[PDB]
Amino acid sequence: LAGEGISVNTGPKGVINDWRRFKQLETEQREEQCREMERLIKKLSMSGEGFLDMIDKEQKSIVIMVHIYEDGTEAMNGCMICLAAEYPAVKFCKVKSSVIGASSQFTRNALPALLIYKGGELIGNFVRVTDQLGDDFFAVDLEAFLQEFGLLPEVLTSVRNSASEDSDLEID
Amino acid sequence: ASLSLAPVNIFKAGADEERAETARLTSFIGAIAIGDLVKSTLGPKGMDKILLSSGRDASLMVTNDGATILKNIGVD
Amino acid sequence: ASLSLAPVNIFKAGADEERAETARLTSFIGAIAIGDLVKSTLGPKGMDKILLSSGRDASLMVTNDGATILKNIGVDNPAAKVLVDMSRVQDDEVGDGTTSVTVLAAELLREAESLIAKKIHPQTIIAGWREATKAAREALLSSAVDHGSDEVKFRQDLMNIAGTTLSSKLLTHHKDHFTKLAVEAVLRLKGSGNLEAIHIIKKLGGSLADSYLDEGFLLDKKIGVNQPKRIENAKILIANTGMDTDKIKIFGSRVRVDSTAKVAEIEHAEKEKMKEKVERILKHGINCFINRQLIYNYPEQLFGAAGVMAIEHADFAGVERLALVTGGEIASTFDHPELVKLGSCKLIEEVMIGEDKLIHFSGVALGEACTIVLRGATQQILDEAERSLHDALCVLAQTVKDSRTVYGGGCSEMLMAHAVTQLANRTPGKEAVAMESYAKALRMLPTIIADNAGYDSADLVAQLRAAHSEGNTTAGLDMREGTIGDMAILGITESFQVKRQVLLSAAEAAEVILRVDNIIKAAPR
Amino acid sequence: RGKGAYQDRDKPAQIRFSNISAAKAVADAIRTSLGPKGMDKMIQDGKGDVTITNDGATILKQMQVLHPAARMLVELSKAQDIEAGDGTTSVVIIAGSLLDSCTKLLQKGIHPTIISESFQKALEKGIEILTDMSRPVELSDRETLLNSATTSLNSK
Amino acid sequence: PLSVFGDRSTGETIRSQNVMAAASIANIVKSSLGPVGLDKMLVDDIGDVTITNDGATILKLLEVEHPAAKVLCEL
Amino acid sequence: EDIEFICKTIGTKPVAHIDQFTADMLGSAELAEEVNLNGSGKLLKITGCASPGKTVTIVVRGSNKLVIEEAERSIHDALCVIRCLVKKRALIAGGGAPEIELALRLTEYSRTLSGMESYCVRAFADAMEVIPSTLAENAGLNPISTVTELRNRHAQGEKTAGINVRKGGISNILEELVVQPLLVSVSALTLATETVRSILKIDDVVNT
Amino acid sequence: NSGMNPIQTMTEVRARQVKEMNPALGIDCLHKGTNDMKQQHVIETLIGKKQQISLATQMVRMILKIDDIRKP
Amino acid sequence: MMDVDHQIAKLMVELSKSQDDEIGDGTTGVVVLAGALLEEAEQLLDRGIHPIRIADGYEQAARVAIEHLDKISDSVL
Amino acid sequence: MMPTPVILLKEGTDSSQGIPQLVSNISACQVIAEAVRTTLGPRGMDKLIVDGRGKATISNDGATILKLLDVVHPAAKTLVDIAKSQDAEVGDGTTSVTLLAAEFLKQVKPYVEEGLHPQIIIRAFRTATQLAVNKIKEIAVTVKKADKVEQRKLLEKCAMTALSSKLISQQKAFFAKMVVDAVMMLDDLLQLKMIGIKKVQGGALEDSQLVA
Ligand SMILES: Nc1ncnc2c1ncn2[C@@H]1O[C@H](COP(=O)(O)OP(=O)(O)O)[C@@H](O)[C@H]1O
Ligand SMILES: Nc1ncnc2c1ncn2[C@@H]1O[C@H](COP(=O)(O)OP(=O)(O)O)[C@@H](O)[C@H]1O
Ligand SMILES: [Mg+2]
Ligand SMILES: [Mg+2]
Ligand SMILES: [Mg+2]
Ligand SMILES: [Mg+2]
Repeated sequence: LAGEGISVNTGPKGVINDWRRFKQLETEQREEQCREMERLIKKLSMSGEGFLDMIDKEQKSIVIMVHIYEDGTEAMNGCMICLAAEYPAVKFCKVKSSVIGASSQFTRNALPALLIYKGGELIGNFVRVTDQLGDDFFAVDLEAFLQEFGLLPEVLTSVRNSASEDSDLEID
Repeated sequence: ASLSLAPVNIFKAGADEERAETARLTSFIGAIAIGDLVKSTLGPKGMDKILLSSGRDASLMVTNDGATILKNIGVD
Repeated sequence: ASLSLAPVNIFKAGADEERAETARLTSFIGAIAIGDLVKSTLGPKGMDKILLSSGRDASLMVTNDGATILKNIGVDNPAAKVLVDMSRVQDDEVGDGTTSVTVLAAELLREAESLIAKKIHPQTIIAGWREATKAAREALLSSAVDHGSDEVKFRQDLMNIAGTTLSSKLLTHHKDHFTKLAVEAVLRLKGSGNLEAIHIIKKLGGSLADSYLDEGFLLDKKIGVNQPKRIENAKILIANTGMDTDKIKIFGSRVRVDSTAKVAEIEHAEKEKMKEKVERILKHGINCFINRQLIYNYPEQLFGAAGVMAIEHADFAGVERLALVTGGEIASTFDHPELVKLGSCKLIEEVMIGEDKLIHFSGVALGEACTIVLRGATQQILDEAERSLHDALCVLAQTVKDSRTVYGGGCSEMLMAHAVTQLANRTPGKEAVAMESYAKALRMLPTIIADNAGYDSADLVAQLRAAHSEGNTTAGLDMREGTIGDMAILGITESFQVKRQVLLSAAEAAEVILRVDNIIKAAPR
Repeated sequence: RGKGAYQDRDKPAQIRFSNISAAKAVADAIRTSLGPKGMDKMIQDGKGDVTITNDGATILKQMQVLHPAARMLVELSKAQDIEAGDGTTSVVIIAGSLLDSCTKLLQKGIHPTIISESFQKALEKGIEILTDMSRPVELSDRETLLNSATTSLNSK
Repeated sequence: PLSVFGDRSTGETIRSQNVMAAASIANIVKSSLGPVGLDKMLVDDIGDVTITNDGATILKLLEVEHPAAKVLCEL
Repeated sequence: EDIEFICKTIGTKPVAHIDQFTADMLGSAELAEEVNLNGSGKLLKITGCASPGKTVTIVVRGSNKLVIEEAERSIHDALCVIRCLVKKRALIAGGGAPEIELALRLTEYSRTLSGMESYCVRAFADAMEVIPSTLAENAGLNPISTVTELRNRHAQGEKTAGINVRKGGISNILEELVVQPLLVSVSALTLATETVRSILKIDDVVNT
Repeated sequence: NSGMNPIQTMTEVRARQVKEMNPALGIDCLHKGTNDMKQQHVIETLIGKKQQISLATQMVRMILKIDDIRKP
Repeated sequence: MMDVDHQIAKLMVELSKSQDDEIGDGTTGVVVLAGALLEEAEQLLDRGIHPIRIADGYEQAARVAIEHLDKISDSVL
Repeated sequence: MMPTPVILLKEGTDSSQGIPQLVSNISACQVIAEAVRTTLGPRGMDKLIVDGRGKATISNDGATILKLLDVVHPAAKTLVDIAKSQDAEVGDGTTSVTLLAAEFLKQVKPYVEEGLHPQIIIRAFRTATQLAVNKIKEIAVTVKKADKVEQRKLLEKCAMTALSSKLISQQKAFFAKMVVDAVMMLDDLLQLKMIGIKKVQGGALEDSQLVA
């Protein structure tokens, strides 16, 4: 048992394919782990790729919130639909916890999750909103509660109007 | 080109080989370790050794014989 | 008892310790591993290593320099860290001898472990090594020869030293041309020691023999839009002023008026202030103006109207090199034109090197600053050529500072080993054995040099030892064919400072490593 | 002398063989993209970017090669592009063939330093031969310039 | 030997894949040619419904992975 | 960064303050028009300038982006070839003729040498023989027979004999207008030899 | 394996074999001072050499003929 | 005893075993000879020669070598 | 198509109908033919197939290669079946049958894509095959002399032609003479079990012998 100076040398450069494949897979799991860790412990104490690349994409100047649910979820979903009908500029969406594979404590004691993302960072991590909001409050109550913290953003055509750059020229 | 240091892989899973310098290094290290272990029990003033078995029996053996010491060791 | 081998454990988790035999074993293994790694890149026939980085950038580096090899390796053995720091300090002190000092330290520690196995107290080894180091240093100092008085002899010594330094590196293919280049570049310093005055520019493409030392100076900056691209008998004004929306340094000042007309008047006043500054600059009667900082559009236009070349954003090194090469004075105020010295050069023009355009200064006045253009086929070739040229320039500058020289090819090592042996066979005790081991390592250095070439190292070293014992104090290794020859005739010369530093640093590191009998590691972070 | 020095390490031989194999693989990769009858390659990077190219330098630099010898060949192609502009595939193929020959030379028991000096001698002789073969040309001769441009564009 | 971190196709394989991709793109819209052609319905992942006969609109709305299919769509 | 190019092309001197804005700093041009490219974008063209500068612009069009990029690369290659004609104005035949001539002459040189260096330079010539083999390949010709015919014709004294793809055989290529500048083959040979020597002076790999 | 230079020794032995007609000149592995294997009494069975050459040729022919691998 | 997984390595092992079974000596010469033959066939293939042609040439040369071995053979008591 | 709470077939049933499935079947047949495409002729090359257990099979025979291929495509299995049929009835031509069938399908694929009724293609194939078989029977060369030497020469030439595509093609005359000699000694039924074949490791091909 000697030769502590192994100096693997040519090994890493000769098997770099498998090492880089494993590194890529581990990093792919790493973005998911970093995204999910922002919710657990950080706020709990006090397909997944679709969610990941939806959070990564879109403009940082648009507030995007997501909801974590398991099968009063129905009332909050109806209120969220009403807010979506009232705030077309926002992109309300929901995703199951089992798809994300969050912790068991979040599944068992944090079923109602109001996660708000603004430019890749958590400006709001409302979790287990049963106590401070209720069970059967309407959409206007949720809108007022969210607007009190300054998070939510502040005619009707017939059906549609939108359709070279030569607009119109009468010049001879 | 070496048997193992080639882009194509010629071995099963877990099979390994060591070329000239590595084989010589490993053999010399093993032989020197065995010789240093068995020595210091040599001559009129040599000292004995304690052999503890890792099995369930955990047999205890105190000996000065070189063959006895070399028998009851797991050498790789 | 022992800290680790006690019924109660005194350590936190992850922290351990290594007692006498174990600590010595770990230190010796680390030192021998470092020495074996750095060696085989030693002497004229040494090969080069490949440093493949495992980082995200994955930098690729092919080098022969021992210091660069030892810097860019993940080292966990503390004795290996000590040897690496020794090599780095040696590189900082002098340009060469990093591999030599590392290998000497490794061989000394190998002899140390042999002596320890021979049941000799390490303090006896340290005392014997101190005596041997004193004797070897005295012998090396007595063997030194100086040629600073004679101009032609000193120049020949400089050429020989440059050749010896470049023999091991990749530049040995064009050794003669590269040594002429390096010697001319160092001699153009006119006694100054700042190697920063010599700028090495690496341009991809072209043969390695296409590298040349410019007779004037080369700048990699640009010129203003409406300014001349070629001026003769140029008068240079090197400056360090703002010339970029120059604000008054009263940070509490502001413009507070009640009409936009006053704002426009203040803006015109600012433009007039910049125009007055440009006029004050022009009052010096200049053709080219070089400013360290940026030059905005209005001063650039003002210079273009007067037909004055305006080179902008020449960094501190750039302005210092221009001042050295042209003799101008770096200025920041222009109220006393008579007190500011203007640089002068025969011609300024834009040259076309590779696919890039550079500003060329020809017929410079002082010329105490060199630009070396390196051409190569790969980036690794260019980097290694730059490192080798840096080593040669460092050794040449050290030789200029101290003109004492010693013979290479193992001759100095052989004479130091002979003196150490003569001391060793004159006193009793195990210190004699320690000094014999010291001499054995000193002799092992040229033995490794001969190994690298595939020659019969044992026979060559035996012949060298016999010649040095007989009285031939200039015999060494003739590497052209594998025999012993006269280094005085063959022109294989080294700087005395480099060899003295190698010997003393190797002895120091071996002494400090040998004194350790216990390695205690805290819990890693 | 008799037995001579005994090669204790033998690892440098493995390193040289690996480098030569990498260079030969690179040449075989960019071997079919040479000449008027050569075809193009499609390279899709980690992102969605797609490149269809016949340029040797572009092909070499567009794909990560992960091997030091291959990376040095990529740098060689880049240098040839910087100096000449074309012939980027030819120089890489030449280097690969040279290292192929070096393999057989090393197996015969030739030190990889006599090979270097011999290759330098051969390069000097070949430069002399090419200079002897060359023909003077004037910039006022539009036909030669048109022929050179057409020959350059023929393979694309 | 190449040691390139990726997949490689050469010879008949890549040509056949390119031709198959182009033929698939063709067969996507071959049913909407001429007066006897019939329209198609494109449904997004959010339920948006598009009914059209124009080939360019159909190719723009679809998600395309193969580079040759991308070439045909941009054509 | 476009200020220098615009000023060189038109002759306008940049103005940074309205005080210095005068008529003498304007660049007279024959015509400046914005043109639409058949509904695929708009381009503004300034064609015809008094005292024109030493700049030209090439507009590249194509069906898809990939062919546009390849056309740009090919045009750049052609411009680089003309540049290689500008400096070191020497011309050689293409078609693999320089490589086969180098192989033959270096084989003769090896025969004039002795020792292991003769074997090394013979291997150098055999490696230089590769390019004509690759040229004969990819065109349907038999590589061995074509290379042997090239070598025989070059030994017979035809320095300009090379591979012909139009006729599917070997013929004089100066009549085929296949020529390249000398500082393409020379540069490739020198750079390849330097790279090979650098690689040969390597014996170990270390991971940082 | 004996430490001698391969190419030089093989070339010298081949040249000697061509010059003086003696197919018994081989490689002096033991450094006995002579290249004639008849005096050195290095003797091999003809059947062994013939089998070596034949088997090597057939295996090389098979390996050359294979152009497809379908490992799982 | 070598634990190989490449099929060509298994073929080489079987070749050595066949040489051992038929003769009993020269089990190492066959492997080296086959490796050298395939190494030369590699550089022949690089030059655009059909592998069947290489095999036919190898067979012809092997026949010539066997005839030469028979010619230069010597008998013992 | 609607979920239809009560469904007709079992859940998970896959159905493909129309011209596209026929085109896919043709493409699968071409894929199968490509896997044995290069094994035809004196310049043909062998194929190596490794099973799950790690055993490697090297063969130039089309039927063997197709058998070792684990085809699951219903249309592709027809080519393997006809290769087995050709091996059973004849013993040679297993590579030719797959290539011929795939080329027939490739030639008629454009007509299928344009809406031609399959029955017309089937009738055309039947007529063409009948005419070709009649032509083969008409123009085939036969010698009605029953001369022993020329009949033996014919057997040897047929054996060499059937053997001049394998790794034993270098010794094709030797093995052909051996095979003809072995067959001539079979009595009336030419049973294959009457020709023992023993394989002994080691030795060259020319060392192989036929025992009387
Ligand atoms: N031409 C030569 N002849 C004999 N010895 C040489 C020659 N050139 C260099 N050496 C020796 O090689 C040793 C190592 O030098 P080098 O590798 O250039 O730098 P470092 O000292 O950093 O290893 C020096 O001690 C020197 O004595
Ligand atoms: N019409 C032609 N006939 C024969 N050879 C040609 C012809 N056109 C080009 N070649 C050869 O093809 C080789 C490859 O050129 P090209 O592919 O354009 O660039 P690169 O040299 O970078 O591969 C050149 O060395 C040239 O001699
Ligand atoms: Mg040095
Ligand atoms: Mg080209
Ligand atoms: Mg034997
Ligand atoms: Mg058949």
